[PDB]
Amino acid sequence: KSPNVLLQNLCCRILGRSEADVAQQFQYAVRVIGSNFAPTVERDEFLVAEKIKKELIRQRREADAALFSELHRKLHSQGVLKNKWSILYLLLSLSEDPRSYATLFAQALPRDAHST
Amino acid sequence: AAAAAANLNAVRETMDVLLEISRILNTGLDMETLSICVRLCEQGINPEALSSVIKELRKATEALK
Amino acid sequence: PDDRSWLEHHVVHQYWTARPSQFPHSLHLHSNLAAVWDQHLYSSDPLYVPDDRVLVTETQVIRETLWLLSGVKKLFIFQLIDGKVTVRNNIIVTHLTHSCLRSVLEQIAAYGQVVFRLQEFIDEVMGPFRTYQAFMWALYKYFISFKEELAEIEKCIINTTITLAIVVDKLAPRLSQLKVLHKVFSTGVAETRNVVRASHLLNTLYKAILEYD
Amino acid sequence: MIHELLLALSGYPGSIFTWNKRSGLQVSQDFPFLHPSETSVLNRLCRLGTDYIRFTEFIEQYTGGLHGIYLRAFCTGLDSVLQPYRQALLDLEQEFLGDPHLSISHVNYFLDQFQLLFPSVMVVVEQIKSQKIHGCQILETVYKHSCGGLPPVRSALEKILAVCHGVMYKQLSAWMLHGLLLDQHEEQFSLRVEILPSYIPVRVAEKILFVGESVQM
Amino acid sequence: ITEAALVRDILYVFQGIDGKNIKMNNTENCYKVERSLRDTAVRLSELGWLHNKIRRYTDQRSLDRSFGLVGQSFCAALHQELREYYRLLSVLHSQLQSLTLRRLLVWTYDPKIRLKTLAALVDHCQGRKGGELASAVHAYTKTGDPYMRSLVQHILSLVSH
Amino acid sequence: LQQSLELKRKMLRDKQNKKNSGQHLPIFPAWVYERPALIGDFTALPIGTLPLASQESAVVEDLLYVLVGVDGRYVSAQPLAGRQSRTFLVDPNLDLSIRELVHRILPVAASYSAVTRFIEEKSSFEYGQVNHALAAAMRTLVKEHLILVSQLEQLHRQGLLSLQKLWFYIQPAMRTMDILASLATSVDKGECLGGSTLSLLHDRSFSYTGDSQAQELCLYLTKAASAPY
Amino acid sequence: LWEAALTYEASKRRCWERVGCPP
Repeated sequence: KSPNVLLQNLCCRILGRSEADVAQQFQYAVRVIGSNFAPTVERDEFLVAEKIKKELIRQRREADAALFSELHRKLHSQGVLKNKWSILYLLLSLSEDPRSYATLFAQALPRDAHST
Repeated sequence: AAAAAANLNAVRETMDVLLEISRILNTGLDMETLSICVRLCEQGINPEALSSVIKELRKATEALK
Repeated sequence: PDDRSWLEHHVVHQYWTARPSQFPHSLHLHSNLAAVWDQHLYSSDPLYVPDDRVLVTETQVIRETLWLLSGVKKLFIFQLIDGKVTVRNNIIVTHLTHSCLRSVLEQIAAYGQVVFRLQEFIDEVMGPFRTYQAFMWALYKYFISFKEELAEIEKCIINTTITLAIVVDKLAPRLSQLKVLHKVFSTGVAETRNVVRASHLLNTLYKAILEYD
Repeated sequence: MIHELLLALSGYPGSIFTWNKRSGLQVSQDFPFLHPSETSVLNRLCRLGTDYIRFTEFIEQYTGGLHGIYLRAFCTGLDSVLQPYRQALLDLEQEFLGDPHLSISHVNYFLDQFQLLFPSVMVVVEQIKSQKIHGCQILETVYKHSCGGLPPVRSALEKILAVCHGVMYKQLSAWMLHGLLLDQHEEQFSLRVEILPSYIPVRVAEKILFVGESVQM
Repeated sequence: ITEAALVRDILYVFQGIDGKNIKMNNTENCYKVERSLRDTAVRLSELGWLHNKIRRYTDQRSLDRSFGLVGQSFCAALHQELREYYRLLSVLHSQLQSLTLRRLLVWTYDPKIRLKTLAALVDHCQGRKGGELASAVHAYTKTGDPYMRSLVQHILSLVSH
Repeated sequence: LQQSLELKRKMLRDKQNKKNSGQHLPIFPAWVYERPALIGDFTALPIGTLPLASQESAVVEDLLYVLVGVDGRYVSAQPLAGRQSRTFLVDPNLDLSIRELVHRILPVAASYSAVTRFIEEKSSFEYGQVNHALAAAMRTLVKEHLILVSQLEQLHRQGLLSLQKLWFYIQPAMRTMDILASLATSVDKGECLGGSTLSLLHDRSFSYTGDSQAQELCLYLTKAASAPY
Repeated sequence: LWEAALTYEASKRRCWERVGCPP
């Protein structure tokens, strides 16, 4: 869609309240997502797969860590998506326990060795 | 055509896979909202911005609970 | 055109009359196995005169079988040899290697002969004894309930997916019950007086119940 | 290919795999586009289907020597252990319908619990074939192996034993209520002591005999 | 020689089934090749080297009945662990149709420990049954690594049942 | 080398003599020790006559092989493997400028071999559950090292890595590995076990109490090693 | 557009002659 109204679609998804019932949260989101919408980082679904494994190992379900490995195979079998990194990194960002340190764990390049 | 309807078939499969990935990691978002998040991730987007918004709109109904 | 094309669309009648059918599909080995096996043979140098197979699809072959199995006779596939159904050798779908095929259709054809012979027993009654009529009436009361399920399956071929491995397991509680009739009737078809011809028939049944009491 | 197996595992020999009494279902067919190590995988897989064919022969002939209704209780229990092997043939097809490709290793993997089940029931069937049971002595040679050491074949034979007790409760229902003889022809008059199970104590079997005999008088 | 053949060969020697240009020549030394990539092969082929030993012993004692209910109980646990090792491999096969993740070193690293420990456990219970065997696996549950404590504890839950 | 087996046998005698109801201590089978593929670290045309920016690609590739403990193409790993000593020899077809920087990259590989030897030797059943758990927690850091090098492999495959990027990339992990190898040498030198390898860790926790690169390692390893005690 | 279309029903007619979700 067009990215400006597509945010309001999310805002009306979570709370069903109208876009005339609140206008500050919506303004706060046009504040936050714009100038942080286009990546300034280098993409890697590899590295994110290798921490999705590390998340599901941390929940100590090893078969489901192998179930994601098959679902990730299916994702490449179709080939209908271009940016396969983003959504998985998103779903990884929203991770939660159904039932430390991270700066010594791999993160991507912030473009401090590559600039155009 | 038919091969243009088979692309939409390979999207409807792919979304079922994305929903399974969503449930084995446990989000509080369902399929209807998740599809909008998939729309957003198609244009390319950073979740350091998006996760704050989701944990805020779920915090904007604790005083309207 | 204009009639032949519209037939070709709606009616199925072309894999056994002029222009034998060609089935395009998903190719690559998982259901393209017949073509791989043919190419393997052709590489292996027979060398010439390829095996005549006319290429019928599978779901159809299921329909033709269920018609044969229900108890109506005279279908083009599965020729007689003395009144005995035997497998026809032009059948191939896109896999099934043509040898396991020729065994599995033979097995089901062996079960079809069992019901064929009973319908033959009955068909010579329509072109007295009064025990033979009661016999036939019992067979028919069984037969119609058997035929009803098969007839239902035939609609559901158009519907889901239906294959050989499903219909074999589904017909397991019937193909159990046919095997006993093949043994009971085999002494009821083997013999002059109407009093020994009645006693010998009643006695088979009276023995068969006490057999598994 | 993935219905070729689903008949090769079933009771149909095919041109690819050659069944033999020397060594059954040996893959002798080679393709240039196969890795040469797939044949060893195929041997490990063909172990399954060879066992199934063997079982099917033995069921087919049945249902002093080997006679009686007792083997027609054993074969019926052997139907029951094979029953979830037919359902587990259907599940493979159901997976195959959607997935674009699958590898042989997953099927090999999933049906590993019947690489325990099948040879350890093969021992039981061969022991019952080489010897002759005409008494109630099927219960011994199943109960010899019901102690077991491998957990799937421990419950498999439990199926068969429950079936054979179901056959025994026809003999011991006509006997104990009607006092009838010829509930089955073997091979006053009482049960032959030689063919009686020893894990049934002999005193209890005598008590059974007295209860049956009283109805005659 | 191209990489794609090498990937295929190494993909089979995890099972303990030979490749095409990697074959098992000696059965006490590792698989020997029929240049840096060739050096990578020797550390991955030890997994199948251990597999063949442990699989050869647990194949034969499982169909042994003068080895006792205990010991067949050991073999059942071992065999269940062999299963979880094939479950990972099936995915790796299907994921072709590069696919080298340091030639899968990070993947193979976690079963690598799981092979050493089971190869240790089969020799300590050599020719044993009953409480004598069960003591010899209770010898290994005096350990501090949680992964090893779990790997022993799972088997031990079965063997003393 | 051969020196490990000595100490192991003496400690085996000590624990066999001390407990008299404790029968049958386990050790690892013989092939665990004899085979050289249970550790992680142990013709071609001259590159010099080529253009420079292809030589750089080749030395990137070879160096990258060496970091994880496998030989490159114009670099040989020296067949010493002595005490904690380990050197590597780059072949003389390379200009000096690249050579010095490559030498500067080499200490993290020796500081990888020092850790790797430790994790095997101090996980035997003579050093007890605290050395077990400690080597098992350094194993986690070995795995995360592998995690990093795997992603950089993919980046070089797409033609987007060079020596100056790589030198910069590996700087924060270099410190971590140096601290870990020094800790390994320290525990081995005193042959610490029991609570003496909880006093040394107590000391090192004060010793590096800055940077958050090194203080979190010590704090994690201390909590990890002290649980069986 | 795509997820707007995506609220449709897909085919349940399947065949054994194709394995890539036969329509």
